[PDB]
Formats: sequence, C-alpha cells, structure tokens
Amino acid sequence: TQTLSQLENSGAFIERHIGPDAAQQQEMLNAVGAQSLNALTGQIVPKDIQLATPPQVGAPATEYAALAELKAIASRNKRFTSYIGMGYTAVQLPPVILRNMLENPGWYTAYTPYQPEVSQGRLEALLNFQQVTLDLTGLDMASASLLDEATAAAEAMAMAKRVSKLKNANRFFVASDVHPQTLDVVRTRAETFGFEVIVDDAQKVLDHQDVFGVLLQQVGTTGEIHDYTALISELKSRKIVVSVAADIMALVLLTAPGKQGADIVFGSAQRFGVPMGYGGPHAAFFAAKDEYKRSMPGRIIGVSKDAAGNTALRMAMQANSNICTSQVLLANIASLYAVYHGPVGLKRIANRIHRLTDILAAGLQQKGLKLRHAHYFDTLCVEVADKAGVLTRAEAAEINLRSDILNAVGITLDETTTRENVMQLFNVLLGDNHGLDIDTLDKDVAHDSRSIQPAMLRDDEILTHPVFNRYHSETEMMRYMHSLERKDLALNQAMIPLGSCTMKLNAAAEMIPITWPEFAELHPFCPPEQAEGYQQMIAQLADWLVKLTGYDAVCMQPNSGAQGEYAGLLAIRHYHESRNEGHRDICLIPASAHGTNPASAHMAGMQVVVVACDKNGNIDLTDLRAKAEQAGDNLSCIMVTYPSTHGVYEETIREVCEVVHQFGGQVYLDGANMNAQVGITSPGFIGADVSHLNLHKTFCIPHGGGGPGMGPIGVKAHLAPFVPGHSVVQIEGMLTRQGAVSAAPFGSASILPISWMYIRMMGAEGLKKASQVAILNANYIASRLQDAFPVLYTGRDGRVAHECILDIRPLKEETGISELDIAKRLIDYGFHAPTMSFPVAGTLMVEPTESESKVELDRFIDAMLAIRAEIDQVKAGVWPLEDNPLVNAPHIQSELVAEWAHPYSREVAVFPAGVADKYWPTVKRLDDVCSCV
Amino acid sequence: TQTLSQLENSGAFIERHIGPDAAQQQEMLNAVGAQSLNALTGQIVPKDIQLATPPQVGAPATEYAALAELKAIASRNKRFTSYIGMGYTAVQLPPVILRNMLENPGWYTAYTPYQPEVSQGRLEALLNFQQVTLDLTGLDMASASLLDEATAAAEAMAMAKRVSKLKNANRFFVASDVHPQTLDVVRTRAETFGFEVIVDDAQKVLDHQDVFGVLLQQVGTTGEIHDYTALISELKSRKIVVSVAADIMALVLLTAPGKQGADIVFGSAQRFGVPMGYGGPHAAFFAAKDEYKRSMPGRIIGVSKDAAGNTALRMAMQANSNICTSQVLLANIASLYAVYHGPVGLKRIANRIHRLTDILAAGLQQKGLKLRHAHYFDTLCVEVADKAGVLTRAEAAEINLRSDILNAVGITLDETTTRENVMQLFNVLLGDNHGLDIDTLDKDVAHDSRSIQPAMLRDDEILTHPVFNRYHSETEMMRYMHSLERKDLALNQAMIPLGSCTMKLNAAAEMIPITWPEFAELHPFCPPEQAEGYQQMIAQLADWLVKLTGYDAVCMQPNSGAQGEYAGLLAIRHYHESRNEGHRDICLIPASAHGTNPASAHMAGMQVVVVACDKNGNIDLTDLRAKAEQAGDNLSCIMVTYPSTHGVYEETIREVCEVVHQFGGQVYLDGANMNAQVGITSPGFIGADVSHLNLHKTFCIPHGGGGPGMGPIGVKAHLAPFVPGHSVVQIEGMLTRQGAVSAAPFGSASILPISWMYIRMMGAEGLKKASQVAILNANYIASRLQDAFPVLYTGRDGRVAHECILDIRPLKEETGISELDIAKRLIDYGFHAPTMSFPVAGTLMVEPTESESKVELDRFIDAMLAIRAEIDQVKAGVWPLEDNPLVNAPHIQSELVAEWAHPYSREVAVFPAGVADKYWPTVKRLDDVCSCV
Repeated sequence: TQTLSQLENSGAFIERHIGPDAAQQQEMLNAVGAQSLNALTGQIVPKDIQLATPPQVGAPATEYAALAELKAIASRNKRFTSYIGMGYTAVQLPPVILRNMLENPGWYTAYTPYQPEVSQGRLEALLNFQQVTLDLTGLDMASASLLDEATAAAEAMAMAKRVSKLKNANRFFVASDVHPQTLDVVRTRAETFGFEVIVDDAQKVLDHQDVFGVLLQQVGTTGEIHDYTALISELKSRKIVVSVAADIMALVLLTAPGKQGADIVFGSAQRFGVPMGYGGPHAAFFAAKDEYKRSMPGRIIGVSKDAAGNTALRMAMQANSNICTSQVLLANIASLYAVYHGPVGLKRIANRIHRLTDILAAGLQQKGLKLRHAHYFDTLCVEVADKAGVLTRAEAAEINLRSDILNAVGITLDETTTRENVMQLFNVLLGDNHGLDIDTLDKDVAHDSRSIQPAMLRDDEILTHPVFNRYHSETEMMRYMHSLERKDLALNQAMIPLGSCTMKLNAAAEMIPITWPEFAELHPFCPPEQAEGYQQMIAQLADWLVKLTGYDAVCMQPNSGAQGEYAGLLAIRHYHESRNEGHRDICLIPASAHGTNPASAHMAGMQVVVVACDKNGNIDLTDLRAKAEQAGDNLSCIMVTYPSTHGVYEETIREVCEVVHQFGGQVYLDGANMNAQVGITSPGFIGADVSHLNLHKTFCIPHGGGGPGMGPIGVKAHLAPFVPGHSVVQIEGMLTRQGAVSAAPFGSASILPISWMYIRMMGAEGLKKASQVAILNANYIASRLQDAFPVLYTGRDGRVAHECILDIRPLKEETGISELDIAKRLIDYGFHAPTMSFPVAGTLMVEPTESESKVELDRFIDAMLAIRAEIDQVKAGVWPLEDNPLVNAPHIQSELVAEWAHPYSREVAVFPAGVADKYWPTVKRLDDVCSCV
Repeated sequence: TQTLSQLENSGAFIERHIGPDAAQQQEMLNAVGAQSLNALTGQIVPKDIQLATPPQVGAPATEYAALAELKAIASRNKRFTSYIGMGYTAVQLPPVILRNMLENPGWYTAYTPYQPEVSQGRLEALLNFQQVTLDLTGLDMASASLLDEATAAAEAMAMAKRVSKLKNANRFFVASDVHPQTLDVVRTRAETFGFEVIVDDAQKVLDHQDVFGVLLQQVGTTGEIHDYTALISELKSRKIVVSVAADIMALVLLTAPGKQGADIVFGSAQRFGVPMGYGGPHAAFFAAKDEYKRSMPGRIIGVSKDAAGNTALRMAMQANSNICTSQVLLANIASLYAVYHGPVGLKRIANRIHRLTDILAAGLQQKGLKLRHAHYFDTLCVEVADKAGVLTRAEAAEINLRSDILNAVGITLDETTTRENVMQLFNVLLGDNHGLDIDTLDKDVAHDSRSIQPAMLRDDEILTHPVFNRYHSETEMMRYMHSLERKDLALNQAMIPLGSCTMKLNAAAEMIPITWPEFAELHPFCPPEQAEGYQQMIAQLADWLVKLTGYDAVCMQPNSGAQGEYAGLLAIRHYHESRNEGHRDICLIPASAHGTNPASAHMAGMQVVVVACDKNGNIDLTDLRAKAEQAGDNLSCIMVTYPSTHGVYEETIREVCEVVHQFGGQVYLDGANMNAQVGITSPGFIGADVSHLNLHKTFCIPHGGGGPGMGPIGVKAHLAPFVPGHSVVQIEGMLTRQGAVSAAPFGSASILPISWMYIRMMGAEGLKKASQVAILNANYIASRLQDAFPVLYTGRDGRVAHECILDIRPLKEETGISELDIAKRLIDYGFHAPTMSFPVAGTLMVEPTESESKVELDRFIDAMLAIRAEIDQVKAGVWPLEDNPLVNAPHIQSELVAEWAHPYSREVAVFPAGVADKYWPTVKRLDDVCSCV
C-alpha cells in the first residue's frame, strides 16, 4: 500500500516543473554513463565546495496550498484609494489586454529577440511603443523602453555628459520640483560617476557655471505645470543639454517638451494601463533628438529588409551604459493600451482626469481652502491649517493622500477617479454639510478653466498612424493581438535552449498571484502598515534566499542583473570607504567574463584590470596572483562567475577567493550561472562576499520578451549595512538609508510572488533535484552530439555542468557553413536558436533547463544531427555553398508558392522534420547590416 | 467643450461590443440606401409590432464599474466547505488548464464543428474524453458528452425504450438509492413520455413485470457501494435493459459497470476538474454496448479519412432525442484533466480520497459512532443521536454536511480534503478532546481496509493510450494544449458568420466573473442563505429579461435551447391540464421551422400538425385557419419563430397569434432569432404567451465549441405557476415545486454572470443599437453581394432582417459548383463557412452580428466576389469541373511541397487573398460517407 503522505503527494509540483520523469532520467543517466543524479553531480562538482545537505528552505507544498497561503498573506495588504501621486497612479487595465496578453504565456514566455525572424509580433508592439513615445514627446528617436523613470533620469544624465560639447563642465542641475526618488537615484549615479549635483529652482541654473546638463520635470512633484520654453532656449544658447521628465498621460494634453526645445524627454509609461504593483515592473519611455542617435542608451527597434526584400523589424541598438535589456512586456502593455484607446480615447481619459481635478479645486476654493499652484493637470496641493486632522479623517475614510508636504496635503487623481471619489474628498477635506454639487461645479469649470496655460495646451495631432485608429473594437483588438502573437515562437510551442539564459518553466501557479489586486494596485509610497502582506512575503523570500545562497542578508531593490551587479559593487565600495580604504578601486575581471561586468565596474567607478585565463576559460593562479600583487593596497574587488562563462566547475575557485581576500579585496561572484548551484553548492559557502541573483533566470520569473527581471543581491554580514536603501519609504529591519538604486523601495515587488511561489512549491530537495536534472539534460545533449559537433570546455571525466558548448569552427573552416547558418536552419526545424558566439565566436551554447523533457531533447538532437548531415551534403557537392538550405534559412511560406530554382526540394527546405505542428517564421534572414508601418 | 457625463463615457462598452463605428455605420447606411439605423429598422420591422421605447433595463455601465458591482454582489455568497455530495464535490482545477484553456478565447469562442477541417484540435480533445469514457465504463461506444447526469439518465431511459425487445413493457424501474434530482428529472421525462416509473430497492425489480429498463447507481446516494453483477445478469436473462449511473472519480477505483453487464453507463464528469459553479455547466459521459450504436443519443467523434487519405476526426452522430449539441468546453476540460494527471495521478487522487474517508470512518467508529453502510468509497452516513446539535456545530465551523438524511448526517470527501479537514470533522461530530491522531488511524486503515469489496476493486489498466502518458510536465501539457488550439479557427482569428447562430463578441469582462471562486466553488444544494449573492444576481437578471422580452416571469432552469423549448411546452401542457383541458395536444408547426421544434413537441407528448407556408417561408393564414379549425378544442399550442427561419419580419404575426388564441391555443414563439428583436420589439408585446431565450446566442454567453448554453424561458402571468421547479432546493419567490427540467435548480448558474454583465454594460439603448447594427451589417452584406449571388427571402423594399440568405442553386445548375464547395473554399480565404442548407438546400445563410467591423465584412465580401469570379472561370473552361480550386478546397500546406499537377497555381490554391495572417486547415475535405490515435 501507500502511506497518507504518499497519497497527499506534497512535491507534486516538482514533477510538473522538472521535464523528465524517473524512467527518462534513468535512460539519460545510462546514456551519459552515470549511476544517479547524486553520483553525476558529485563527479562534476568539486568535492571541497559540495554541500552535504541542500539549504533547508522547507518541505514542498502543492500549487493549491501555496496559492492559498500566499492569498492569506496578500490579504494583509490594505487597499486604500491612493491619491499620493509621486509618479504612480491607479490605472484601468482593459480586460481584453489583461486576458489575452498579460495572462497569455504566448506573450510572457519569450526572451530578447536575438532572432528577429521569430519575434516579429512583439517587435511590432515595441515599434508601436516607440511611435507613442515619438508622438507624445515630439522628438526623433525613441528607445524600446528603460527600467524605470529614476533609472531613465540617470541614463539621461549620463547621455547628457556623453553628448556635451563643453569641456570642464562636471555639474548636473536638478530642479527641486523633481520627484524625490528620481533625485535620490540620480544622486547615487552621479556619486559613482563623479558628477556634482546641484538641486535648486529651475531658473537658478543660469547663475551656476560648469553645467553640462539640466534635469527638469514638466509637471512638478506638487502638481505645478511649468512653461520652460524661455529657460530651455537660454540653456541651449549656452550649449547645455536639457532633459525633461514627463508623465505619459500628461503628455496627451500638454505641449510636447521636444517642441519646446528639450534635447531628451523621458518618463514613466505606467499610467498606460500598467498597475503600480507596489512599485512593480513598469516601462519607461526615452526620446532624444536625431543628432544624438549614436549616444542613445538601450535598444531601438528598426525597420530593415529581408534577404528576399520584405520589410522586417529588428532590435538594432546596443552610449556607454550597462543596460542590456528592456521592459518588453510592460512596454507592450502600454503600446497595446494606446492602440486600444486611440487618440480620441486617450484624450477623453486625460480630459476626464483634468476635469475632475478642476471640479475638486473649484469646490475646495469655494469652501475657503487655498491652493499652492494655480496651474495643474491632475495633482492639487491643498494648504490645510490642521494637517493632522485632515490626515486622520482621510485614514478613517480609507483614503491615502500625499502627507510629506509641509503645511499641505497632496491629491493626485487618475483614470479610476469618479464623482463619488470627489465627493468623498470633499467630505474628507471640508467636513460634512459642505453643500457642494458636482454638476454646478462642472458647469462652472467647463466654461471657465485656466488651470492650463494656453501655450502648454497641446494642439497638434498625435497617434495619426493607422494602427492607433482601427482596433477600437474588442473583437478587432483581440484579433490584432492574436495576429501579433502568432508571428512569434514562444515557450508554449518549442524549447528555447539559450545559453547564459535559464528559459525554464514559468508555471501558471507562479504567474497567478502577480495579477491579484492585493499585490497589484498598491502604491509604492503608501504607509507601510497597509503593506504588511508584502512585508511578510518579502521577509520570507529574503530568509529563503539567504539560506539558499549561503549569505547573511538580501536586498530586493535592484530590478535588473546589471542593476544587481552595480548594487553589489556599490556595497563593496561603501564598505571600503567606511574603513578609510577608499583608494581601493581596482576590480579584477577574468578575460572570459560577460560584457556586463566591465560596464558595471566602470559605472561603480572602478578601474578594470583584466586577468588572463590559461585555457578552457579557467583563470590561471599565477596571473591572478601577479595582478593582485600589482593591485596590492589598491585592490577593491574581483568579479568572477561560478560556474564559469564556459559552464565549467573550476577546481581552483576556493584559492581564487583566498588570493583575493589575502590582499583585502572583496569577492563578487556573478550569479549568472546560479541555476547550476541551487541545492548542490552556494556562493556563500564557496567563499564569495557578495553576489546577485537573477530571479528571472534561476527562480522562474518569466522573461516578457526581455530580461529586466529582479536582480536582488546577497551579501555577507560585513557588507549588509551598505546595501541600497530608500529615502521616501522607511521600514525598520527591511530598508536601509543608503542611496537608492531603483525608484521603488523593493524594485518590481509584484513579480516577487513568482519566486516566493516557486521556492514554496519546490522546497530544498526539489530545488536540488532541479539543478542536478538540468545538469543531466546538458550532459545528455553533450553525449548525444559529441561525434557530430565537438563539445568544448568539459570538466572532470569530460563532462559539462549545465551548458553544452558546441564547436562549429572546424565545420565552418572545411565547409563554409557558420554557426549563424545552423542557428537560422534550426528555425525550419521548429526551434529557437541557441546562444551564438557568447564566450567564443564560432560556437553554439545549448542550455536545456530541468523543464525540458527527453522527447524535446531528442527532437533537438535529431534536428542537430540532420543539420550535420546537411552540412555533409554541402561538403559532398550535392548542394553549392551559395544555394543550399543552410544559407537560405529560415524559409517562409511565400517561397513555396513562388517559382522554385533551388537544388533542394521544397519539403527539404520547409518540412525537414515533418509537417505537424509547423511554426512559420514570418520573415526571411535579416542582414541587420525605426518607424511604424 | 464636453460635459462631465461625456468624459466619464458610460456606454464605453457599447462601442467595444459593436464592431462598426459611427463613420463605418454611415458608410454602410449610404451603401444600403437608408438615412439612419432608426429609419432602416422602422422600414424593416412592421409598424404594428414596433416598440416606441426600448425596454428600460437601465443606464449603461463601464466594464470596471460593472465588475465591481458584480464582485460586491458575489461577496454575499458564503464559501463553506461542502461535504453535501449528491453528485457535486469540490475539485482542484490545475492552473495550467485554467490559464491556457478555460480563460483562453481560442478555446471558448468556437462553435459546433460544422467544419471538421478547421476543428481538429477540439475534436481530438472530445476524442480523448470519449476514450476516458470507454476506459472507465468498460463499454464500446461513448458519446461526446451530454448536458448533465439527470438529463443523461432521462436519455438512458429513452434509449432503453428504443432498444427494448419486449412488447407491452412500459414500466421503468429506478433504484431508491439514486440521487433525488436525477429521480425528479427522470419522473418528469417519463410523465411526458408516458412511461410508468417504479421506485424501490434494486432487488425488488424481479417482482415487477412489464419492465423495459432499470436505472441503477453504482454507489448509492448515501455512499453504499453495490455489487450488481448477479442482479444485472438476472435482468439480462429477462431482456431488460440495464443502465447504471456512476461517478467518474469512483470509476478509477471501482469495477467498470460495463464489465459487470451494464448495457448503458453514464454519469457526471464534473469531478475531473470542473468546478461545481452552483450546479453550473458540467459535462456528462454516456456509454453503451456496440449493439446499440444506432440508438445512442447525442454526437460521437469518429475517425475518418481526408480526400488525400490522411486520418481526420469529425463529429458523426446526429436515437429520437432532442439533443443537438454537447458540453464541449467542459468535456474538453475533463479530458485535459485526465491527460494531465494520467492513470497514475488519477489513481493517486482516488486513493487519497478513499484513504481519508477510511481514516474518518475509523476515527468515528473508534469514538462510538455507527455507520449505516459498511461499503463506501468517498461518502459516509454517520448516525448521529443529536442531529440538530451536530448541524449547529458544523455551521459554527463553516462546514456543510448533507442534512436531509433521517437520523443521520452525510459527509462526502473530495480532491481538496486534507488531514486538517478530517480533524475539523472529528471536532464537529465528536466534540473536542476526542484524542484521535491521523497517523495511527492511517496505519490502521492502510493495513486493514474492507470498505471496498474485493470484486468491486478495479484490477485492469485504464488510460493506456499514449496521450494519457506523455504530457505530465507543465511544459509538455502547455505545448499539447497550444498544438490542439493552433489547429482550430476561432473568433480570435476570423469572423464565423453562421446563420441561426449569433457568433457575437464574448467580451473578457463578461468572462472574468465566471471563474471567480465566489460564483464557482458553490454547491448547488447548499443552504440558500449562503447563496444570497446568486439570488440577488438571478433576481436582477430575471427582472431585466422580463422587461426585455415583454413577459411577466422568467425561469432559468433549462440548460439548452431544446431544454427551454421542452420546458415552455411543459408549461403550456400543465396550464391546459390545470383547466381540465388535457385533451388539447395538437401543436401546429410551420413547414419552415427548425428541426428541434418537432422533436421537443414530440418529447412533450404533443401531436405535430404541419401548416404549409405559401412562399418565401411566410405561413399562409388560410392554411393556418383551416388547421386550427380542424384542431378545434384539441389545439394545444403553436410553435413559430419571429423573425422567421428565413430571417423575414412577417407582417401577419399578430393575426397568427390572434388565430391561435381564438381557439384556446397558446403561442410559443421560438427565441432563435431574438438577436433581431432586442430593443426594437419583444415577443410578449407581439402577443406570444411563452418563449425561450438563448443566452448563448443573444446575450453573449460563449459557445465552447458547442452550444449547450442557458435556455431560460419567459412566460405570461397565466403560465408562470407551471414553469419547472425543484425538489432538493426550496427558495421562496424564485423556485416552484413543479417537476425539474435540469439537475440544478438554476441550471448552469455560473455562466449567468455573462448575461448579467452584458446587460448591465449595454443598457436599453445599447441593446437596441446592437440589434439594429446587426440588421445593418446583414443588409450591407446583402446589398454588396446581390449581383453575385441572388439574395433570397427579402422583406419590405427588398431588405433582410439580420441574416442574408444567398441563392447558390442557379450557380450549381449552370456550373456544378455547390454551396459546399464555396463553404470549403472560404477556408482558403481564412473564413469559417456560413450555415449551409439550413432552411433550404443549395443556399448559404450569412449572419454577421453587431460585433464585426466593416473591415471584416469587406474582407468577407471580397472573398465571396473572388469565389464568384473563380466559378465564372470554371464555367468559362479555364479550369475543369473535376480539377479546380473550388472542388479541391481546403488546401493544406503538405500539398505545397508535393508535386503539383493542378491547372491552377499554388498561390491561387493556397493564398488567394494574400499571405498575411494565414490560418492553415490541418486536414483536407472530409467525405463523412471513434478511437483515439
């Protein structure tokens, strides 16, 4: 029989998340010549860094039990109506977009468009987002989206320095009306960059000298609308770069800053249907003049042409910044919101918000209350004689107002405000028996409205492009979203075995809580007592992560992997400065590291010294010893990846850490390859002092067409005081007072439920089993493909850790077929191509996660063997190098009905592995060697 | 400027639901030569039946406001833990199925597979459901699903009568252990059929004579497991048909009744992941022996072959029953649940339920409580000395137990029961300080378990087909569901202009509340005080519907259109019997009526008299007068459709009603064409006495691959007392005590939120505008296609109401191309074919709803004109009648890469209207002239 525990099947999610079952795992172990997962892992992972027991995060729970527990936790949050503002407002996300995009795995299970041939649908949505940015800002070049408004302001300052034509100008000016979180992030970035920040009134910049750039907010943090035309003209007369922060919804009604002379315009796209999510993941728009196209940060979608001449979109841009990805899922949400509403719908929403603000202001002023600013769009600043009583009454009414303004309260209206809300506000601020009526006030304000200056009122036409004027029906919008989705190859169709990326399963149980109104719909700057569920969940997650990573503390603020590396380096630098050792600025980086690490080290104000790797990507101790001796007292830290970028479990990592620590240098272990450690080993037990965790890779947070997921960092005890803090929000025991790295205190807090659910559902043994099953899948692919393509960078007994690197260079030499040809030909077999040329050019890195079953691995192996056979045919003279299926891939269905002159058949070209479940690439190969259409 | 009301935009959903905008509507009105919607409608609808004002259901509300109001209503429901049983239990629907199927419009926006070439994906899920039915029941032929277990029992009785080989046997035997709702529905059906029902112990059937069939329940309503092998053998020795009701989850562990000798096995598939939904929409499985294949009710999926010889699935069956459709969406949910769990997972779930029941029973018996039945699977019958105290304690613990058993309480466990629940039950039934421990009881019961007889324990292998053994990963299951979904043509890709079906928009806002746990997860037989939100919502919906239809009362019990017709005819018959006028049994039916009406009239025990239509489908008064005179005192009712089946607003409907009423006959207006009335006219104002409303057609309830949606009926004051009632549930003012027509008191109550949301969001003027816009779209299609294909059955000034009937017979005569060829060729243009040959053979009926925009209508018109040009080419001799794109359609992509011998190009064959957004039919034409593969 079975015990009751076996019948309850706690750990049922372990067998859903891990692809192969017990029999498939046994077959793969037989194929790779290993007795069990424990034996394989113990013969691959070095003995001195092996954990006998996996970190004890708890017993596994079922999806239903975990969801119920998280629902009970989230019910501790209080859903007050928020008028706090400060860059965050409640939105009304259309149910058609929420149903068919946000909760659709075809939209959130894809990664960065490394293959534009299979990503045309999401590329068009990003192009629509760029078109919205161009229309609203009035500039020429728009980015594909940035992390958030504060990071976008930091990038605007960096780009202003890059494009400045003034020597000896190292001062950056910020207007005092800028949102405080933006000011804090800009101050941290300027401290690391060496810039001097001046904060004052906007008009006072003319007094100061040596200013290379200025930051202005179109609408002040307390709601004042500014006309900056004369000041911007005077600034441009002095060759000063002008950047303006603008709200996306306010740009519908207000004059575009680009037409007022702004060089750079950026802001939050959150109000276009993106819920706040306690400061959650939001996209930021970024625009600049055409003369600064070379220095624009981030990625840009461009219009290119096929090998067949068809119009095709691609992500072109790569501008010395550490941004590597964009908030693709949220930017697509904003663009789809714009498409659904149209210019008329967006104008109606903005006019309704402005009219409700005008009605509230007229009522308050009729009842004797004074307003600080006479020009506003959606934010009032009411001067209350008794602030404490007003705040108490608002709390009794379950209404949150901005309470950090001296002798005043702040009300910000949004898309969800109704007349009932305005009546509640009248009751709160004036008391009962005020006697105001919305209709008479409405008639008064519609005729007489002077809250917006005539010059600041928009009069041009926005969103005239046809895509914004033809999908206003729910049926048409649904069909448009489906047509965009059909063009892409997502995880719900095929495996995406990208190296250095963990395209594992984004389970529906992990995705469900992130759309809960208890986790969404929360203002990041709300009083912390109303966010007790978030506090409980984040504390549990931090305890789990410190157990898993072997560290002592965890900070969730960073919202990207590069942001996490930057935050960890900031912690190292602040620790060095706290011991009167600020002269330590040398950051040793192995020659095989990722490109992001030197960028982050340069951002953190660290001199980068490259240490050579002897061979196979293993850094040699003699060169490391010599470099660290040369650094000596000026050695700040080291930046290594374990397992290495070549996916090798090096046997000298402990003595590398010892050598670094011998000279007073910290060890930063990059957590890119953490998917190969969880349960088997931890960076803290290895000896690292600080690391960053890519929850989007190792803990199942999805890539929404890009990878700007959570980047929380784990530190040892001595580095704990120096993790990034926050200024707006103060929470004892969970937030420090250090310079913030993100706009929100906890970054994108509304996707941390994914990691919480994943850890809660797996447990310690589940996580360890997932790691070793991923290792087993990689070794199975390596052992099945060693005779076709040479396997590079093997470990002990010729084994790979979790990535199988295939050597294509000999094949390219004696045939001419490159790794790009194989990557494009895998599309015809129905596969997203692996990573090409990341560690070394001419190679392919295959990283199967634990989530892919043996059937999918066998399909991929069969496709690779068939491609090898095709390369053999190319060598044999059957097909010319000029005309063969490898160089002509991918093949589109328009070719089938045209005249066929190729020496290979249509079936070979288009159905090399069969006709069933055929995915169709929309465009041919993009040479790649920005306007919506 | 704009007023605040214009900025709030109440009625925003009206412009999302209605396809064309104001400019497109003006262009279409110009094309059809009408001044406005009011002018067109007033010139189409006869003056004497026109409503000056639309029925006042209220002002429109936004989607967010309506959702908030419905959430506040649904929060009045109490979510007690239910152990009531009686055929309903809480399920654990896997989040992967809920996310990717239940909330995926690609799964619930399709209709009945009239075109199997575009429905292979859902046909495979229905085939999997049939395979599950065959494996669990042990019989040869399985249906594609029935409405519910009680209706399935009624069909089992009808089929037993059909296949009975005994003359003069008119008695049907029902065992007293059958669920009471099943007994009530069977009694109503037998009263209408003339059968005599005997209810007694199962063994007592041997005493009675003249029995043609017996109904048995494998597990009694109080949980007793029966071994019926000897009794079934003795019954078969007497040529008595044996039907057995079985639970789908109990069949995992218990011996299949088919192997015990049962001729027919049926039951509820609800426990395979389908939430109860207050008795909501559930699928019922139905199986029979191979010798009864001809008399099986409902539809059956069969394995056929293509015109190219490829294997292809199709819905084959049509057995004199009024079932026309199946619960496709719920049956697919059950089949996907079976696929996800596998035989091992299903066995584990059933064994866990049985083990928890055994632990609870052992604890209760150790603590001095007695059990009525020693053999059980998941239901106990605890004999409590103080029933009232136990029930009060259970209510204090928020636990629902079956409370209608004399001197006993009933507990039924399900998939969601845990050890904590069993401990709570111990506290409820034994009090505190009982001292029982789950682990020691578990050890006792695992070793010693006699609650299932050795002969009743299943020992065979179920679900050995490969589809049940290879998709247990979440990734693999997601990819399988996506692969099934990709094969189908749904509303999220193209218009489905089926006549007699209203394939309008199933908005996401209407779909969201049906998955709410407040509306789902409710037991239909829970105490009504815990269902106050349902009561409020249903009362509001009934008031709205009586306003809209011009009637006085509405009953929501019927769960299909045929069920609604049957219920209305039952009301007519009971009214006639209440006035000592039972001899009235003649039901006049026009010769142009649908096929469902005569079936329902025969089911209701009515003699059908056909009255001839003079021409154009308009019934002639002289024949109607003569037929009604001949009927005289025996005339029961009439069954007309307004507008007629040919979509004609007849000008003599008032005098037809007058003629029927002159002889004491009731008027049943079939509500098939109600989409052309709402706001413009109502059947009650016309003069009808009773009608049925297809909420799945006119009020936006989706078709989930089939049309078994709500069929509520509206009646006048005198027929109100005779609407179907319920026996298990008693609610004053909302439920009568008449014979039930469905298992649940309110039918599928968890999809009534769709209709509530639709009406609340549209309002009176919105509904009227939707009706006249649908009329305008039909007239625009008719006016753009009159020169290509003749338009049949025009009204005043040559206008159609809401369906455009195209005459293909001249084209077929002069060319040989049939309406079936055009229907298949429209697939190549990316369209679901219209209705073929419903009113008259050789015609196509196009019904565009108000939801299709002018762009989609223009695309359809262009496709039809291109098809007309192709038929002209066929006539001209360019293409032979044997070899042309019309007769060879649809074209599949496997043809493109094969040798092409056709006289027409590949591009003409496969991309006649372009290459963008190409939907690919999976199979070629199915000739039609049942095993999973």
